Amino acid sequence: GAYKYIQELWRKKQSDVMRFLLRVRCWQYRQLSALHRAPRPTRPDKARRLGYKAKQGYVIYRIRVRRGGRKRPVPKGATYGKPVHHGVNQLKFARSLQSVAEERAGRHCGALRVLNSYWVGEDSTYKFFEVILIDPFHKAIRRNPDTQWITKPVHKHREMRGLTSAGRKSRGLGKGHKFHHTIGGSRRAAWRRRNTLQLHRYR
Amino acid sequence: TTLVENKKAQLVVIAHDVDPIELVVFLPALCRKMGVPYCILKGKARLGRLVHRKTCTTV
Amino acid sequence: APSRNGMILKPHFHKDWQRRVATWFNQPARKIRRRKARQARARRIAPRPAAGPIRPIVRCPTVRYHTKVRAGRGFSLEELRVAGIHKKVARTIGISVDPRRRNKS
Amino acid sequence: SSHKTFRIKRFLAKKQKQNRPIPQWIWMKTGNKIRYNSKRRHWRRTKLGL
Amino acid sequence: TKGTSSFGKRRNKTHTLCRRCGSKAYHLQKSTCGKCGYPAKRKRKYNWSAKAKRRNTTGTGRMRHLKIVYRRFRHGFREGTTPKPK
Amino acid sequence: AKIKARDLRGKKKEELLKQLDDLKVELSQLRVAKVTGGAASKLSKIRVVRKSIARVLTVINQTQKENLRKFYKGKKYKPLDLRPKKTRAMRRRLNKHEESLKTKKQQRKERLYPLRKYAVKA
Amino acid sequence: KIRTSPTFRRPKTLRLRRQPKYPRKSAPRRNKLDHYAIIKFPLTTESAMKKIEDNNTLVFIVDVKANKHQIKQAVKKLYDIDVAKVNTLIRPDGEKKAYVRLAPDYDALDVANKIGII
RNA sequence: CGCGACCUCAGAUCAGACGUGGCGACCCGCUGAAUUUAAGCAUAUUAGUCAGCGGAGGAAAAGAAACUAACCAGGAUUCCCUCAGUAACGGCGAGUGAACAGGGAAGAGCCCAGCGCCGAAUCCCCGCCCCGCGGCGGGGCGCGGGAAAUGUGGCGUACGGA
Ligand SMILES: [Mg+2]
Ligand SMILES: [Mg+2]
Ligand SMILES: [Mg+2]
Ligand SMILES: [Mg+2]
Ligand SMILES: [Mg+2]
Ligand SMILES: [Mg+2]
Ligand SMILES: [Mg+2]
Ligand SMILES: [Mg+2]
Ligand SMILES: [Mg+2]
Ligand SMILES: [Mg+2]
Ligand SMILES: [Mg+2]
Ligand SMILES: [Mg+2]
Ligand SMILES: [Mg+2]
Ligand SMILES: [Mg+2]
Ligand SMILES: [Mg+2]
Ligand SMILES: [Mg+2]
Ligand SMILES: [Mg+2]
Ligand SMILES: [Mg+2]
Ligand SMILES: [Mg+2]
Ligand SMILES: [Mg+2]
Ligand SMILES: [Mg+2]
Ligand SMILES: [Mg+2]
Ligand SMILES: [Mg+2]
Ligand SMILES: [Mg+2]
Ligand SMILES: [Mg+2]
Ligand SMILES: [Mg+2]
Ligand SMILES: [Zn+2]
Repeated sequence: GAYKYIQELWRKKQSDVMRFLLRVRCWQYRQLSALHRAPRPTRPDKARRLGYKAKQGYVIYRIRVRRGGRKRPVPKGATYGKPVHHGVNQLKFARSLQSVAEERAGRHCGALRVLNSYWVGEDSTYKFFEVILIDPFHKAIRRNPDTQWITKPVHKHREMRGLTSAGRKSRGLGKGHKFHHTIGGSRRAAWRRRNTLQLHRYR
Repeated sequence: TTLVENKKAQLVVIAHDVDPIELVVFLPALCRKMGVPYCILKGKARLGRLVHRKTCTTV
Repeated sequence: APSRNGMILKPHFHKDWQRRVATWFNQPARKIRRRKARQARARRIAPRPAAGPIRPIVRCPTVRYHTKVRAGRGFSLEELRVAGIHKKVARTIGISVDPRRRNKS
Repeated sequence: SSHKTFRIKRFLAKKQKQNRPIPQWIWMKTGNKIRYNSKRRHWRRTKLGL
Repeated sequence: TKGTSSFGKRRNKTHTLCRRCGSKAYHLQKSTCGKCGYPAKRKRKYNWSAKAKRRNTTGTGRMRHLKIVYRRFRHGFREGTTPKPK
Repeated sequence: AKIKARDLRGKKKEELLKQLDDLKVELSQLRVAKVTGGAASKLSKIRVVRKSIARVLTVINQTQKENLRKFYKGKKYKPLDLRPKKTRAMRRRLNKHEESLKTKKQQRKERLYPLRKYAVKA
Repeated sequence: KIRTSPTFRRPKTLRLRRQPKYPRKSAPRRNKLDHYAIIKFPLTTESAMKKIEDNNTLVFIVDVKANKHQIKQAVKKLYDIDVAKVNTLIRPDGEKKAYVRLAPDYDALDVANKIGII
């Protein structure tokens, strides 16, 4: 199969061939707008292993995100408080740029549901992501038993509640001693369990 | 590509303008090492007109 | 302020502990609900054991407890195939299976 | 103002209708606690908002 | 002139009645409602005023559709059929 | 006399409309009597006339929409009014067929390994 | 062909007409503001009596939604009388008082006796 | 020059659909203080808390090890008792502070991509016939129209598999 060969091609990003491709594609994406439908995935193998199928109801949106950190949206200086909170410049955002990308893509395309997303290019000021979206009402989707899980109401707006891969990579959840601070549902659930008095009837 | 790497192919026609080139960029070298003759043809549209579909990358 | 001889204590009551206090006034109700559900399950599976599938003998891990045995997760694949039951048939006839557990000895 | 608008005129119409007193035959029902209309309004004391 | 004689110049109004909530809080030059933010799609509502949340909420008005929804849920949203004819 | 909605079901739409018109004329005369100052008899009968209006109109509407549903009974696309008005979530819900149809792989698994009914001696 | 203007402008495409596969709503809405609900009852005050005796007019009160054309059509149908003109005003109570002046060849007093107000 | 494919990209009151807003006790994701304590105060505490923004369901989230351990070893997730005010953190000051093992409640596991083999063996829509119908589905017929080789369906997924 050619998908394996494409996989090592895309893992050899510093090669002159892939570097030329990435430069040209980045220039074209920069010339385009910030949020536009792609006709088809740029990386078919990566889309397939992220869950994309060549069926009616799967669309791909190519989207652009501005690069860098996050400065505190406070007037000119004036972070009124103790000196531990005077910083405004070198702050960093808790979610990833990929998460922000798929979040705003799913916000714009409100009737579709986000599956996943992947990296297609970047330069000094933008990053470019392709987001897979599924129409949960097209019958080729609703009649397929292995993909009608996403048509349930509980999976509405995955990317905003942080249930896709990009959002999950930032909630600090996982097995073992490295992830003690998230036992239970999440960080907030762990905190709520730990900071709660259990007053039995007999104490 | 699986036929070529099994050496079950006798010649390979590759369209010249696949819009990600990466899907075929590796194929001439693979064809050379397997010793399968390959040619590059103008037009994925007219190449996929051979089959009864809109487009085809290689035959 | 400290007084004559006594113990110096550290109460963890400096957060807002009163906005989240879990009382247990519904403990008898929860027990009754649990046992009613248990009886409903026991009589929906008519002739099958109430406690569920059989489970294997297990040693406790640490040095503090490695002299006692208890019930495990499921029967391992190696012992299951030694006994001659099939992987997909054990749990349909009532045998717990877990493919994660080794067999050292 | 003599130069009203339609919404304002309807508003004034409704409150003008509301500003009447209570009929006498209600004071004679079985379970009657009402002795006079307490939601009256005089054009010079209470100024209607707006 | 700070008080009584300056109270006499108050003769033109800054607020009028708005179309969503009917309160006299629609600023005319801002063209927005100070109570519900009418031009905005979403209702203006804050958690630092429990009284303001209580003054207009779901249980306050007429429940024209919602109480019928309750009465129908108690029977399971029957449709099409009618009780057995006499 | 006492117009009632049981002997009105079998009638025809044209005399239904004519009777409605007659009742409306009578109601208008009764309102004229009310405003000019009339008898308590007429002032009482205006309510009866209004309710006669209401039930005649109800019969007309019921028969019309019933025939309309009978017309659209078989067709695939029918007006939203004739479509079932359950809750929005229940209309968005998966239908009875596709919530039941299943994949070949695990239906094969079900037929190869059905769940058994057993018991264990004490 | 050639381009004589330096501006590209959007070409004129073809826009089809609605050919709906089913009506959105099943039935047309019944006309609720008809000739019977459009005029409610005539005033019988001293001013109305003086107007009908002198100016050969009639005085009705109607709902606020009626036009002068609608009012005169309704008067013509219900009372089979020709109408010269209509003057309307929204009364501070809320209804719409309508002064309907008839054609000279009819008599307002006779029509009033026929209707029943006098 | 014209004609014809394909690729990108427009315009439609085109045919059929879908989202918006509300509530918000419980939940998920960001943002996020200062009163206060330290007998002053700046790190620390208050506190990942109030306020702010977004998003659901009848629960949500989590979940079948890139785990715990160092034993004669256990075996998805979630909750309770204990571990434990402990290891650890901390102007080592004030203060903060888990996890494993053990006992219970419940108990359920699975699917892809990829590697391959099957003549795309796959799916959607329109028109017609019969049946069913207030969850729009079943059968048949169309040298009917599309999607799809830039990959649909069947087998198959680390416990190995063909
Ligand atoms: Mg943060
Ligand atoms: Mg990471
Ligand atoms: Mg003392
Ligand atoms: Mg005054
Ligand atoms: Mg002003
Ligand atoms: Mg809001
Ligand atoms: Mg499969
Ligand atoms: Mg249309
Ligand atoms: Mg912070
Ligand atoms: Mg202090
Ligand atoms: Mg002090
Ligand atoms: Mg101080
Ligand atoms: Mg300080
Ligand atoms: Mg803190
Ligand atoms: Mg809050
Ligand atoms: Mg919402
Ligand atoms: Mg709900
Ligand atoms: Mg869930
Ligand atoms: Mg999940
Ligand atoms: Mg695994
Ligand atoms: Mg554990
Ligand atoms: Mg102790
Ligand atoms: Mg803390
Ligand atoms: Mg434990
Ligand atoms: Mg048990
Ligand atoms: Mg495949
Ligand atoms: Zn308002």
